[PDB]
Amino acid sequence: GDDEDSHLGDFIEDTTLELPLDSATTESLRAATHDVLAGLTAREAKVLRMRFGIDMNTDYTLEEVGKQFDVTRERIRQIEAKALRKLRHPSRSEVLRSFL
Amino acid sequence: ARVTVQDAVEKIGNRFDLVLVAARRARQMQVGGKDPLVPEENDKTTVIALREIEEGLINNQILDVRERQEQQEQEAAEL
Amino acid sequence: EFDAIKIALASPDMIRSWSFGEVKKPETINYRTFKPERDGLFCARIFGPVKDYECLCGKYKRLKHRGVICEKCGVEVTQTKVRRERMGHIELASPTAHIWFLKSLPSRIGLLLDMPLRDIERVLYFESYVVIEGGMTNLERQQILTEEQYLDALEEFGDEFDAKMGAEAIQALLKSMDLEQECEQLREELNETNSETKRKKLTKRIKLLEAFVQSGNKPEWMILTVLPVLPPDLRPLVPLDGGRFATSDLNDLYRRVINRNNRLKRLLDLAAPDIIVRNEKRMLQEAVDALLDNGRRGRAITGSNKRPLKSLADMIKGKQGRFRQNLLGKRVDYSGRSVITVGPYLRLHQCGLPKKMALELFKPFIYGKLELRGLATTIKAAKKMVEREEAVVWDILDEVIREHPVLLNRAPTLHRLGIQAFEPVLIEGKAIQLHPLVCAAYNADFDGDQMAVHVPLTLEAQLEARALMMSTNNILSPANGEPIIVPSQDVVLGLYYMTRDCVNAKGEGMVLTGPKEAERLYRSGLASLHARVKVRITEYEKDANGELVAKTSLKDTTVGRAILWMIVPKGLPYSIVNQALGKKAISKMLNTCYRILGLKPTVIFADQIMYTGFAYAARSGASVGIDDMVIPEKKHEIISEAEAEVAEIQEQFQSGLVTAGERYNKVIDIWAAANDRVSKAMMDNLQTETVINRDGQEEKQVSFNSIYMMADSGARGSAAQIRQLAGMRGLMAKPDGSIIETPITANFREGLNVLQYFISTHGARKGLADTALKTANSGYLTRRLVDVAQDLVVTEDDCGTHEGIMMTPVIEGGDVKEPLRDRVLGRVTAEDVLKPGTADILVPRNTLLHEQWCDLLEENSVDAVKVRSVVSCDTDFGVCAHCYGRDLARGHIINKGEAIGVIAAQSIGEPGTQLTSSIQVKNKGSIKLSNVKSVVNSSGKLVITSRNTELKLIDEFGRTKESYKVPYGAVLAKGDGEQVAGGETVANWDPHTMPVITEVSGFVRFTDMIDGQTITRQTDELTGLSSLVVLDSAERTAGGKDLRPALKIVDAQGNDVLIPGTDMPAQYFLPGKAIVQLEDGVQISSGDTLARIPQTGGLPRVADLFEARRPKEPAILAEISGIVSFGKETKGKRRLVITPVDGSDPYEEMIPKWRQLNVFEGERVERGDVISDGPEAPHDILRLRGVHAVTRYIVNEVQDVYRLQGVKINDKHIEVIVRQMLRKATIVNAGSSDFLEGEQVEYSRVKIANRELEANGKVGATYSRDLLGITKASLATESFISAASFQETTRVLTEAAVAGKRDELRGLKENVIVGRLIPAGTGYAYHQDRMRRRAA
Amino acid sequence: HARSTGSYSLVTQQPLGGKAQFGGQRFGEMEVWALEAYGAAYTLQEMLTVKSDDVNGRTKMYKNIVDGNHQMEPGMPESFNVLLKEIRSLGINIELED
DNA sequence: CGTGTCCCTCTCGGTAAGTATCCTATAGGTTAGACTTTAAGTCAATACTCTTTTTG
DNA sequence: CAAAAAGAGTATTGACTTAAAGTCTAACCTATAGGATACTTACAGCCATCGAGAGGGACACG
Ligand SMILES: [Mg+2]
Ligand SMILES: [Zn+2]
Ligand SMILES: [Zn+2]
Repeated sequence: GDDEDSHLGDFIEDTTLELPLDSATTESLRAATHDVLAGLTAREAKVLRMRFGIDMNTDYTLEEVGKQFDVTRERIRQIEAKALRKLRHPSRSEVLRSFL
Repeated sequence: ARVTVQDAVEKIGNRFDLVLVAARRARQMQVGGKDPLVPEENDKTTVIALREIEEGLINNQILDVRERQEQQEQEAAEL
Repeated sequence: EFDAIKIALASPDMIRSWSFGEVKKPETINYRTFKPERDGLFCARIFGPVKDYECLCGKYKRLKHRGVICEKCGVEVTQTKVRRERMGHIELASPTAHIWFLKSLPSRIGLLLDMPLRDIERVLYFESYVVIEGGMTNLERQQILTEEQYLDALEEFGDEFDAKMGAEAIQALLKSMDLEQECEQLREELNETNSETKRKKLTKRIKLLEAFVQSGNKPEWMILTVLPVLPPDLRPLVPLDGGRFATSDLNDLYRRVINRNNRLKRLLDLAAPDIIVRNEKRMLQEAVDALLDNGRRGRAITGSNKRPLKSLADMIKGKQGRFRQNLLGKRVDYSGRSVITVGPYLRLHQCGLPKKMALELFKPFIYGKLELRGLATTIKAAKKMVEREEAVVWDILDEVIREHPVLLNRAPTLHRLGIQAFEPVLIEGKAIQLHPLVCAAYNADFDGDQMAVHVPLTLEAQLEARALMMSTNNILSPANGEPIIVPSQDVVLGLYYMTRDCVNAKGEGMVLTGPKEAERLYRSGLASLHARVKVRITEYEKDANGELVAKTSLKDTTVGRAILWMIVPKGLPYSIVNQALGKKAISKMLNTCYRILGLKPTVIFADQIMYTGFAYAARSGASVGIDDMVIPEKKHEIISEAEAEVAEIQEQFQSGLVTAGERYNKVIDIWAAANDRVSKAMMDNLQTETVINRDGQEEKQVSFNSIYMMADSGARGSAAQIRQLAGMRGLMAKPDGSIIETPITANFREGLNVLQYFISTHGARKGLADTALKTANSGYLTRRLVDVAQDLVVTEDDCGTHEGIMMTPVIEGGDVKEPLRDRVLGRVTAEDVLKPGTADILVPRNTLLHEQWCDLLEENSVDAVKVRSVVSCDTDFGVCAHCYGRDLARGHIINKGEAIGVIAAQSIGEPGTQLTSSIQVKNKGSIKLSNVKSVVNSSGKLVITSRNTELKLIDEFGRTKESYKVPYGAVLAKGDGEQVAGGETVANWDPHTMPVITEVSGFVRFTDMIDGQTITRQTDELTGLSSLVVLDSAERTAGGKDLRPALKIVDAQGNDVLIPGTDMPAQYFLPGKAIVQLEDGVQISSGDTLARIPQTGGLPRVADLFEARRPKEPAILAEISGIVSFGKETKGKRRLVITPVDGSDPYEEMIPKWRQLNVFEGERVERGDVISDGPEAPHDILRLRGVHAVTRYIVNEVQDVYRLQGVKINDKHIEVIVRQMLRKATIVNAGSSDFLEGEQVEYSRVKIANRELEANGKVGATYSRDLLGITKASLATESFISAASFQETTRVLTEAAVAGKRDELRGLKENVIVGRLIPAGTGYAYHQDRMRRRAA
Repeated sequence: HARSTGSYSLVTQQPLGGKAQFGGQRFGEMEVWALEAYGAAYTLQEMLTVKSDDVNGRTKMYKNIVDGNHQMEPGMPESFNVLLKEIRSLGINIELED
């Protein structure tokens, strides 16, 4: 500026931080997907928590969860497909659509 | 509503302990484990706490006694 | 968490422990794909990943691989914020000295080896050799050689002789020394020497050696071997938009260090000739010394900007370092600015906040309230409802600001009323609305000012804003217990105009039935607001046991005063509004409501005054015109007479009757006297211009002139702003400071011509160039006052003391400048204040003297009261609550916890912008004497043979009214114990005569008198008397210099006349230049004169008193009491010897010969009494007269500055600063304690150390109190963090590192910097709880 | 101008300068003295930890406010960590001990 | 062997824009681009079993 | 109530396409070495003009 006060380093912002508006949306999505999965069968609330790494470590593929339940690879793809089919229906998807 | 807090100060002295007691009571009423001892008139928990301080139904010893009673009740209901 | 912060030197092993790898290359990033190259300043395998939970190559890229290390690139998979925490290190190829421990003025490296810095810089520059344990054969250990001398020694000794060069030699010297052996040898050598300078030098070196032994440090850690590097995110290389980067200067400095280190390793591997290697070592030593502190040694390295690049030490120091710019004050969320306007409809607990501003400050509070109501499904839906400003988010906004205060702060925060909490009112607009009554506290007018609002978030910050910082709690000033919400200018003109009387107005003399009828008459136009009527008012006096008692009477008043009586509350008398009610009568009307009624009635009453003063100032229609400035009709004659009196002294200058310096003072004296005739002709014309008719006959009255009323009521005007509109502007000063002869005889109604308008600009730019930098010397004094006293807090309730300060009214010599009531109100008495009927006391010995107890002291006329003071408090680490007194802006006593050291420094530093022969009695009283010896003079009156006689005037009430100082040798025209009348001269003396008056009668003999050596021939050619003047030491002969001329009194019978009481001879040693007038053999009378010996700033004065500056010509005090004598002369300094009667006699001082003495070699001098005259040093008052006399001196010499500008500051706030100055001590007798002799230990530390010993059977150490300035007592503290954030960061961190200092975080700066609760207010209970569970 | 939450600086994680980059108001040293002259120890602590510099605490406070709970978890400012690293990158060893 | 004086030093109160520098030849590392392989997601048909409906 | 028939859930096999690597080759950066008329001490930023106070170090004298 027209003074010895302002420097170039005072105007460079940190772009690696996430906004608390975006950070409080994540804590709201982890709770919205927690009630929804609780409304499913315990078999489909466990294959969805494994096909997507929800509240745990690394997600698994279709075959890797086949050994977990002894079911074949193809049926789990259909078990997951029906679990996906249930959640698309209304009365269980109204709040989820507000996150897009 | 509030304009001056002189009555609460002459009830609970030192003008700095009043802030602590009122904040403790207002936090008790805010995270809604408790309900006010005074008729609320759209006042926030801060003003309700100060009004309870003024009337003498809430101070540090009252809060401590109620907390100890709650701790005894939780132990006796543990089963 | 942590309880303390410890600082010390770092070993190379410690530096290698901090580091996560070695930085081996100067590279930062790849120029094509901007990835951090290995392994340079920005390295991913040393300092961590650049992206969250990702490798550098990309083999591992998710949180499933957290903590694993890539086998390809070695980058650990973790968070990218570890680049702010991970350090590296540079392994230097040669040892390098640390510039802080070498180039600091004490020079720890230099004084640890007892080697001068000039002789160490020669070794570090590779231009001299120094031996390192060369054996006891030919050379000493630290003996310096040269190239030739080392060559000769090498040719004479091929072994048992090691002499190196560079920092390796210094490191070997530091490593080969044994600290305990050196310390014990220095201790043995200390006792042998008696020279003070050698003792001080040895004590300094022993202190350093003990500091090194006690701490874990080692001497050779001051020479760097491993250099740590900063984490990369603290010296970033972020790109701007446009393909260009922005870098820190630390990158440049580190790259230079690494380049020179790598080249040095290359040269060492190449077996280069030693000149090249020495040059490279010098260059490496330069590069490191510019990284740590640039510009300290040599010249500052500059970058491509042609500016010196900022080093590591420049990021910590200064007004823009880490401490002052980022730790003591920050940028803050939930805040915004706007321009302020009036909004006079508000109540003083509320402000006006724009809807646009309040929608952004309270943004999270609305996002969390829409979902609670179900109005928004998610946080993203509520973010868009307030983004388009739906009609329902304004109903939500009113709910989140109901009882939620906001903090309004104006940019210069001079005192704590610059931040106050208000309850927002949502207004449509973009300007904040600020209540009119709070503008005086902020010092804010509405001509472009701005304010910042801050939103308290947590539930405890909303209760501190409401209970502590609310605007209805701050109605008294914390500096003096006086109101701060006084009505200012438009409301004080509406209450003055309403409460006034006119001689014959509408409805005069009619009898009204009450205040409500007086308003029905005025509103309907049946009566005038100034109409003398009889109303019937009912007033309540609560002189019962708190109960109001009514009394109804028919009062003689006006209509306007009856209408105002409907506003005044119950317990106030009617005479509070039965006057003209200027500005002072309204400020005391609110003060006699806070004392009688309390806070809640006063807050309501303060708004009703504002509403009824704004309303009746508008109905007044008070304007300003050009006919309101009434020029006197005699102004053309007064000036024409003064222009004909300078034309007669102009003639006398040409006729030689007056010199140049006399006509200049005879023209100013008649232009400054004709300026007081114009200004008395208009003011006697303005003030009573209204002459009107009563009952037909005319009758004069006070004027209703529109400009007189604005000055008579205190509503924005004075009598000096007038007389420049209707009189004349008088004498102007040229910039040199002289006063111009001819004044400017015009005003602002007639107009100034070109020549006399140019003159009135020298004094207009000078007045504007002062206030443009008076704020820089006043904002720096108040910064040093805070930092010396920020750690002082009321930590107790009653320390049980009997010491105190005797409070007396201030009498400069004439009128009482400060009565006893102002100096004693709200302070705890130390002893029982017994009444003059001494058979019974008046008040007890612990009563807080409030307004009622200060009435008894005024009725009974108590001369003096002893009160407990802060400076005499027994509390260690804090102040007792009774040794402070009234809360001062709370009517009660001070609360336990309250931070009184910051209140007392803002109170002194806020008014800093406003700052720059004979005795004739006045009243009828009794002449009083004190500390005076009496003897009859020749004429039968009383002459004085004392040096510190005080003259007083005791009236019938027994209190002192006047105080005059009587010099030595003065004739008293009256006698002691007599009741004299006013205007009578009771003392007269010759100011230019220093008499040597006798005490008895007899003959005068010229003993030891020599003509030609001592006496000269001075024959009077006017009267014929013989004048015989002695000569000085510079002229008297050497053989006669050792002779003292004396006049021993004898008689005519050969006997000896002696002074009564004792049997010593009555001899008077005549000093030089003594005029022997009376001839020998003449019988004299008692007390006969023998000889006639011939003879600051406003704002800097306050700074000099607190900084304890020594005056240019200090007055010499008497070190010990007894009898004075004389001794051998010398060239420059005379000799004065003071002999105690039974103590150690041979004490002596070197008085300079060119200073006028004041003791005639035979007087009984008292301890702490002046020998010479002049400005008295503050240090000598403390040593000789004690602690109570050095604090009386400062609070009386600094209130003189403030009382000359009409500034009221309590004496509590100056005695708090004095207490923080005499905070150290020096040991005199070590006793059975652990303190060294010359050590300067804290007073409180040596007060409890010899308290256990005295409670035990041992004996305690004695000490001497030490006085320090505010910039030296704030820099010598027990905490290195409250001192490094103030000043001299380099000098404080250097001493704290070599001593291993530990910070206990006991003050208010340490807890602010580290981010926790200050131990002062609401956080005082938290810190007391911690000190219980700690060391439980 | 008005701000609740925006962009923060790079080295010291503090809000930026006014109204050009949506910056906060400077709560300087004299305002700190003014808050110390009262007993406002909690207001000061939220001024210098949660509102300004503590990275975890400000996100926690935002979530608390949008969850209807007004409570602070202060922590230690990042500027003090920067200061410790800068003093430590000289030869001096400064540390927090308990 | 010790004070007084003078001198040296330390600390306090959008930017930026130029300085010529050359040139040639080897050998190795790096990337990027396409071909090929493989674990992975997908669909079509199906048999069995359970449920649900329909009917007298 | 009880038996026959149809719709749906659950678990399979055989292709059938698809994204993610794995690998080979080339082409293009990038680090390193070498150059033989004779050449031999840079400067300039203390190119600056503030004051005001405190501290230390060296000189000279009593
Ligand atoms: Mg203004
Ligand atoms: Zn990797
Ligand atoms: Zn005390």
